[PDB]
Amino acid sequence: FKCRRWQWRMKKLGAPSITCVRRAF
Repeated sequence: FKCRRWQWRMKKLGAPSITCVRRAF
C-alpha cells in the first residue's frame, strides 16, 4: 500500500492524526 498525502486529521489535545488520504498502489 502506498498513500500519497497523509493529512493530519483531528485527535486528542494538541495531537493530530495523519491518516492515508490516497490508495495509490
